[PDB]
Amino acid sequence: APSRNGMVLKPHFHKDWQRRVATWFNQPARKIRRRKARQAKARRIAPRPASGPIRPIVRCPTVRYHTKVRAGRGFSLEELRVAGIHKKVARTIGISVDPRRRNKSTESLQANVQRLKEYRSKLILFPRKPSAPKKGDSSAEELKLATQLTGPVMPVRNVYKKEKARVITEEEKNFKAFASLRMARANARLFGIRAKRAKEAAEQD
Amino acid sequence: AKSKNHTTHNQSRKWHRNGIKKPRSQRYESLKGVDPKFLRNMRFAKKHNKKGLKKMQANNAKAMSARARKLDRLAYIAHPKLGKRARARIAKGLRLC
Amino acid sequence: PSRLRKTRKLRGHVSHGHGRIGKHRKHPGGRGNAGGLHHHRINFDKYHPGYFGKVGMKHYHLKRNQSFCPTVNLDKLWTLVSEQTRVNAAKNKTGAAPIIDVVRSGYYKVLGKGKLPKQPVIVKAKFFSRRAEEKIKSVGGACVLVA
RNA sequence: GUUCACCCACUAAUAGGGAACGUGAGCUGGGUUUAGACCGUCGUGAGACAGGUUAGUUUUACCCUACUGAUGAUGUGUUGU
RNA sequence: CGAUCCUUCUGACCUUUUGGGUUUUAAGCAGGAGGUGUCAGAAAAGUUACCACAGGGAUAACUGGCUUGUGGCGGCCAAGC
RNA sequence: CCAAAUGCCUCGUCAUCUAAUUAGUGACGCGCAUGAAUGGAUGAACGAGAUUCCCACUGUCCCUACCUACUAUCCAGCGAAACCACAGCCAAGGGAACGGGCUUGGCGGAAUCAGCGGGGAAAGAAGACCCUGUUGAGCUUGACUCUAGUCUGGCACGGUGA
RNA sequence: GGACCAGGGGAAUCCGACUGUUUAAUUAAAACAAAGCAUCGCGAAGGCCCGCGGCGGGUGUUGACGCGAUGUGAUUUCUGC
RNA sequence: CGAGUAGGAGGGCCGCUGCGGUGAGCCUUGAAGCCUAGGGCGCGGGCCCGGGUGGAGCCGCCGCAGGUGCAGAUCUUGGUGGUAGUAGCAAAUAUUCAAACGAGAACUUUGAAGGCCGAAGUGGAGAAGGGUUCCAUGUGAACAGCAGUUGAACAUGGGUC
RNA sequence: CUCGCUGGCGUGGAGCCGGGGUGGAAUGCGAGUGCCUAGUGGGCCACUUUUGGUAAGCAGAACUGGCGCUGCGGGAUGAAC
RNA sequence: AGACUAAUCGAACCAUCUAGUAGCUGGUUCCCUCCGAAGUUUCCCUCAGGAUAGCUGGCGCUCUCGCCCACGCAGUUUUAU
RNA sequence: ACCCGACCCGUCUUGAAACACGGACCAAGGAGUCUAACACGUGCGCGAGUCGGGGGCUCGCACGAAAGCCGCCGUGGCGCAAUGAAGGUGAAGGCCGGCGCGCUCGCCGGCCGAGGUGGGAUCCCGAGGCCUCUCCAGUCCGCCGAGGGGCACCACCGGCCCGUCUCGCCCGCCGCGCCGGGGAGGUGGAGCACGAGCGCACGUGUUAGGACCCGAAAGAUGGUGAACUAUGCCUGGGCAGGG
RNA sequence: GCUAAAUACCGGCACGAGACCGAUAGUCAACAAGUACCGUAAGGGAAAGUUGAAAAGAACUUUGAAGAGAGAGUUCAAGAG
Ligand SMILES: [Mg+2]
Ligand SMILES: [Mg+2]
Ligand SMILES: [Mg+2]
Ligand SMILES: [Mg+2]
Ligand SMILES: [Mg+2]
Ligand SMILES: [Mg+2]
Ligand SMILES: [Mg+2]
Ligand SMILES: [Mg+2]
Ligand SMILES: [Mg+2]
Ligand SMILES: [Mg+2]
Ligand SMILES: [Mg+2]
Ligand SMILES: [Mg+2]
Ligand SMILES: [Mg+2]
Ligand SMILES: [Mg+2]
Ligand SMILES: [Mg+2]
Ligand SMILES: [Mg+2]
Ligand SMILES: [Mg+2]
Ligand SMILES: [Mg+2]
Ligand SMILES: [Mg+2]
Ligand SMILES: [Mg+2]
Ligand SMILES: [Mg+2]
Ligand SMILES: [Mg+2]
Ligand SMILES: [Mg+2]
Ligand SMILES: [Mg+2]
Ligand SMILES: [Mg+2]
Ligand SMILES: [Mg+2]
Ligand SMILES: [Mg+2]
Ligand SMILES: [Mg+2]
Ligand SMILES: [Mg+2]
Ligand SMILES: [Mg+2]
Ligand SMILES: [Mg+2]
Ligand SMILES: [Mg+2]
Ligand SMILES: [Mg+2]
Ligand SMILES: [Mg+2]
Ligand SMILES: [Mg+2]
Ligand SMILES: [Mg+2]
Ligand SMILES: [Mg+2]
Ligand SMILES: [Mg+2]
Ligand SMILES: [Mg+2]
Ligand SMILES: [Mg+2]
Ligand SMILES: [Mg+2]
Ligand SMILES: [Mg+2]
Ligand SMILES: [Mg+2]
Ligand SMILES: [Mg+2]
Ligand SMILES: [Mg+2]
Ligand SMILES: [Mg+2]
Ligand SMILES: [Mg+2]
Ligand SMILES: [Mg+2]
Ligand SMILES: [Mg+2]
Ligand SMILES: [Mg+2]
Ligand SMILES: [Mg+2]
Ligand SMILES: [Mg+2]
Ligand SMILES: [Mg+2]
Ligand SMILES: [Mg+2]
Ligand SMILES: [Mg+2]
Ligand SMILES: [Mg+2]
Ligand SMILES: [Mg+2]
Ligand SMILES: [Mg+2]
Ligand SMILES: [Mg+2]
Ligand SMILES: [Mg+2]
Ligand SMILES: [Mg+2]
Ligand SMILES: [Mg+2]
Ligand SMILES: [Mg+2]
Ligand SMILES: [Mg+2]
Ligand SMILES: [Mg+2]
Ligand SMILES: [Mg+2]
Ligand SMILES: [Mg+2]
Ligand SMILES: [Mg+2]
Ligand SMILES: [Mg+2]
Ligand SMILES: [Mg+2]
Ligand SMILES: [Mg+2]
Ligand SMILES: [Mg+2]
Ligand SMILES: [Mg+2]
Ligand SMILES: [Mg+2]
Ligand SMILES: [Mg+2]
Ligand SMILES: [Mg+2]
Ligand SMILES: [Mg+2]
Ligand SMILES: [Mg+2]
Ligand SMILES: [Mg+2]
Ligand SMILES: [Mg+2]
Ligand SMILES: [Mg+2]
Ligand SMILES: [Mg+2]
Ligand SMILES: [Mg+2]
Ligand SMILES: [Mg+2]
Ligand SMILES: [Mg+2]
Ligand SMILES: [Mg+2]
Ligand SMILES: [Mg+2]
Ligand SMILES: [Mg+2]
Ligand SMILES: [Mg+2]
Ligand SMILES: [Mg+2]
Ligand SMILES: [Mg+2]
Ligand SMILES: [Mg+2]
Ligand SMILES: [Mg+2]
Ligand SMILES: [Mg+2]
Ligand SMILES: [Mg+2]
Ligand SMILES: [Mg+2]
Repeated sequence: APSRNGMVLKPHFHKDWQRRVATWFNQPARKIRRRKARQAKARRIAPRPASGPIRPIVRCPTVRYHTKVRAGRGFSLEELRVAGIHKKVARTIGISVDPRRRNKSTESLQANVQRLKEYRSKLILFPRKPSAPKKGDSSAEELKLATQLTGPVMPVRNVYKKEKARVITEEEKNFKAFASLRMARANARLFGIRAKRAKEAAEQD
Repeated sequence: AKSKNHTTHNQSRKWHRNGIKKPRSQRYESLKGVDPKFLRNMRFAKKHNKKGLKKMQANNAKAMSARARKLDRLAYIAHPKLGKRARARIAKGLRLC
Repeated sequence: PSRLRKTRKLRGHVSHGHGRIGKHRKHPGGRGNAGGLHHHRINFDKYHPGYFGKVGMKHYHLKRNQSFCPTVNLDKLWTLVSEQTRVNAAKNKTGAAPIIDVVRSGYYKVLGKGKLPKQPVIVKAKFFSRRAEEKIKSVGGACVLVA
């Protein structure tokens, strides 16, 4: 079968694929199902925003993506506890709750507490009975719009650094190096044996 | 299943369709397959052409450069450029009585 | 377009462009990659050299995920910033320099070419290469690692 | 089964041949050469054996041609001798 | 005189053993072997007359044709009878 | 026990049957390759079994003839089908080597009936022989790879007492 | 026997004891069976077999004068190494 | 300068069918088809024109899209021939004369003669299976391999305690 | 001039730089170069040269042309003369 | 007897998987203009097939000839060897 | 009517009027398709970039199952960077000087910054003469010897990165170590030498898909048949005369 | 141990759309189609659309017994009976 110069092609068509093929001609219909599903979700609720649970702020776990940031799933129980509010109180406020999430980094941890202080500043709620506890006055006709768009706070807003200008100094262009990667990379590979070779040097005696 | 085995009948006629193309001419013959010790002399000889000589050789070029009659007759009548006085006598020529 | 074909030209002709004598049948030399080692070695070798055999160590659960470092060379190095800054780094000031960060644009390792801009710089990267690090020391610039 | 071959008798003589080794929609089906089977040799074996013996469906012409036989057929007006 | 895959052995005070280590085992890089004699490298017995299908006059047994050794028929020379 | 339903050479050789017998029968045995439950050899009765001979019989034949019954034949009536390139007079020629067409010649008249079977390499089936196929199926063993069962080993149920 | 109705006969050789059966649609045979003669397994928690399964089944409403497995094929005379 | 199998390209104002565009296109005052000793054009694929039939839709040009162009496959399905008024209507002995009804009689009905099945029947009754075939009347286009004034046919109506 | 090779020799030999003269047999022609790829992968005959054969309208080749793929005029007719 | 098992037997019938596979047979639908071959090499369980070259087509590209001597090329000679 | 020419078409084939095969005759049906993927070629858009292909926004307007928008939806795909089994490393030289024995020898300071040679379309400079008396003068057209900077590209040299091999030398110390780095050569690389892709469309081509149509002998799965026949089994029936 | 979402739907209940097919096409089925009819059965499984605007579907006259016709009529047309 093969011939003059061409690439080896191995397609996966020995398996009788024509019985099992999903065809996307139902693609405009579901798209109109789903706008009319979100808009049916829009006019049920009330003043509360669609996509209304607020999400936390989470850095992306790898070496590849950890220089960007992402709306996670739920505020940490210990994050949310620094704001001081109880668990199932908080979901009625409209905050997402996640028990699985730790907090190793207080720069991460306090950044979400600032976000909850933001949202609880942001919040205009309504009571059942106007006994005036954590409630709102006649407030900007339900604050000028009932519903928000794509999260309440624009969760990405990925923060950039300027560090605008500086003079270059002595002893940085004198000392820094390529080689202080290579010296340190080779330092890490030999920490085990350099510990042991000197340990059996003094164990010899 | 008996067959014919080998024949160069009609192979002379196929080869000379496009023709026996002779490579024969090109310049600066390729420099692979050379005796390596010879090449381990010559690459060094090239790299000191550049570095070793400016002032000796270029000025040395500067020194040596500072050291340095009837049928013959009508063609001249009927030439395209050399005959306009040939017409001095048929056009505005001297002939007259 | 079935109106631009070869089929629509070849009607009226008998064998439809596949030969009386050889008779295009079904699958003469097998299906697919049949007989690579046996009767198609003059095709597989001389067109796909090295298709058969093994070379290396196995690596289980290879993620494309601990080897992620998009490179850059010193041609494109000025192209991350608006070139407003390289004018205002050439504005006769002092050894003040833009701190170009390649980690922002996505580039981890800075490889090298020749011919970098004369004006002094500070590059903040995760990885450097020593030819490129010889180039930034040429212009009097600096070389800062980020971790 | 014979092609072949010898054999007794007659006779002028019992010459040799060819026509898809004439001739099977002319026949006969003896043997070769389907399935049954027995013997012998070979094979561990199923099976094999120009080795031997026996039992085993031989189709259709009304077409065209050829031939044989049967009427007729174009011209001398008609028809008869 | 002999490829891939496999095996076996040797070589660096070599690379990787998967969260970081220490060691055993294993995986690799390089060059020597253990084979494919159908020898550019399949892992391999037999019968079919109970047979079957795809086909071939590319390939036999019958005719016909070319050839005429062999068979058959004659001719020239003359040692002899 | 024999040229056998088994003997290649082989129509073995002799003897009997015949005017004449590759047949039959009897005999002879280094019997190509007989033979003992692979059953050897006999033998009455029996046979839609095989082979030969004699007597009687007769159209099997010499050597054909004749009559009858039904068809065929002709007419009244109702009436298919196989098949079929167009078609069909022969000799030689070359030709894919054995033509209805081509070439050179022989020649050649409407349309048909009843016979006949020389030709149409006639019709009837994509050759059952043979060969190729990297196509099969039934069978077989000391083919290769396996497996039902079965034979033993070990563990579990599986304890008490000397 | 006046039509109908109805055994040609002997002399023998080969094969098979005979009667029976069989290849529906190419064969009635000498082929198969057959009584006779042998040989072997097994005393039942067993022989031979079925079974996808259980100590389910058939032989077994049985018991060595029986079941199961084969060769040979009446009789007479024989059964070598 | 021109050959051409296998083959590859190019041009097609060649044809068919469907879609946007355009033709102030076309037509019950006759569209499609189809036929045509009618007039032509093109090398050709194919087209335009007249006449005749029919009676309701159709074609150009620029683009777009094909399940798009037949002599063949022991082609599939449909249809008709030559063979052809030919084979053929030949198993088991058989008809005859007259009469009636009837458009119409070698066969239907009656009557007489001549016959055969010959009691293991061409007879008298059932089990199985057939399911209205049984009976009566009525017609004669089918069907009954000729015919029919007949029937186990068609049509109507009855009957199985 | 260079050389790290050669070496009695400023020598061997390559390499590099600059300068100086186009005209070096006949003949005919416009050449050079890259991509993709169908078809093919059963051949045959003839002058001369040839191997196996007794010989072949046989089997195997070399050189060239042809039939194939190709009509037309001649060989009565024909694939190749 | 390899028989019979619903005109089916050396493994029934029916439907699906199944439009199974095939290097093997048969067919492959409009015109015109241009160009136009191969049966050979090597290897293949290769010998009725492919792979690869050769041969063919197409699409381009880079240039030169338009004006006492051109550039380049070759199934050819000539002159040397 | 007649002269001359004139074998029946497809098919395999070295060859067909073939004593080779299929073809009685007409009408309709009827056979290289579509999806994926790769490759070259070509049109178009953008250009070190490109791509909405998946989502969201538009009011829910017949055609709308369309179209338009996003850009803090460019995540990603493909490309810009390679090489190595892997740890990993990852592509600038040229010019004028200086320091050491200026050597098989490396370093120090400026100045442009992708080398060189042969070829090389086009372009530029062109001596030189060319057009009615003559001088005397600038535009001017065309020819132009020779010279010049030279594109695309090909042939060759040098260099650079990585993997490797031989050779020997010097240095740096996030801490003195079988630690990091450098040199000169020789070879392995799908690379570097001022990038050309990407997205759609069309062609031709190969491959897997029923895959140009039609074709087997079979293989398995799961089912219906003892109304014929093979044989048992229960229950019934039948057989004249004579030796 | 339980739990909506977005996801899937060639059966079923309604429904709109089609660069589709237009009776040998499309489902096998535009029609008294899973029906006529074959097989005991498992199962297999066809064909068959078209008067006209409206029935105005040809009263009556006339041969034959009637089928079948000649006159007549209805219709734009019986060249739609
Ligand atoms: Mg190919
Ligand atoms: Mg499959
Ligand atoms: Mg060959
Ligand atoms: Mg062709
Ligand atoms: Mg071939
Ligand atoms: Mg082919
Ligand atoms: Mg592969
Ligand atoms: Mg004969
Ligand atoms: Mg015989
Ligand atoms: Mg015989
Ligand atoms: Mg036999
Ligand atoms: Mg033996
Ligand atoms: Mg007989
Ligand atoms: Mg005739
Ligand atoms: Mg691990
Ligand atoms: Mg070999
Ligand atoms: Mg076998
Ligand atoms: Mg042949
Ligand atoms: Mg002789
Ligand atoms: Mg006799
Ligand atoms: Mg013996
Ligand atoms: Mg013996
Ligand atoms: Mg014994
Ligand atoms: Mg003749
Ligand atoms: Mg002849
Ligand atoms: Mg001949
Ligand atoms: Mg002859
Ligand atoms: Mg003939
Ligand atoms: Mg003639
Ligand atoms: Mg006759
Ligand atoms: Mg006859
Ligand atoms: Mg014949
Ligand atoms: Mg015949
Ligand atoms: Mg055949
Ligand atoms: Mg083979
Ligand atoms: Mg197979
Ligand atoms: Mg005896
Ligand atoms: Mg008997
Ligand atoms: Mg019989
Ligand atoms: Mg006995
Ligand atoms: Mg038991
Ligand atoms: Mg005794
Ligand atoms: Mg031409
Ligand atoms: Mg038109
Ligand atoms: Mg038209
Ligand atoms: Mg269509
Ligand atoms: Mg089609
Ligand atoms: Mg054709
Ligand atoms: Mg046909
Ligand atoms: Mg007929
Ligand atoms: Mg007759
Ligand atoms: Mg007759
Ligand atoms: Mg009367
Ligand atoms: Mg009457
Ligand atoms: Mg009687
Ligand atoms: Mg009776
Ligand atoms: Mg009655
Ligand atoms: Mg009546
Ligand atoms: Mg009748
Ligand atoms: Mg009735
Ligand atoms: Mg092609
Ligand atoms: Mg090829
Ligand atoms: Mg020859
Ligand atoms: Mg050919
Ligand atoms: Mg030619
Ligand atoms: Mg010729
Ligand atoms: Mg001629
Ligand atoms: Mg002659
Ligand atoms: Mg001829
Ligand atoms: Mg048998
Ligand atoms: Mg049967
Ligand atoms: Mg069988
Ligand atoms: Mg098919
Ligand atoms: Mg299917
Ligand atoms: Mg099939
Ligand atoms: Mg040509
Ligand atoms: Mg071959
Ligand atoms: Mg063939
Ligand atoms: Mg070409
Ligand atoms: Mg032909
Ligand atoms: Mg034949
Ligand atoms: Mg034929
Ligand atoms: Mg025929
Ligand atoms: Mg058609
Ligand atoms: Mg492209
Ligand atoms: Mg991105
Ligand atoms: Mg199999
Ligand atoms: Mg089966
Ligand atoms: Mg089964
Ligand atoms: Mg019964
Ligand atoms: Mg759980
Ligand atoms: Mg119709
Ligand atoms: Mg249908
Ligand atoms: Mg109507
Ligand atoms: Mg009347
Ligand atoms: Mg009308």
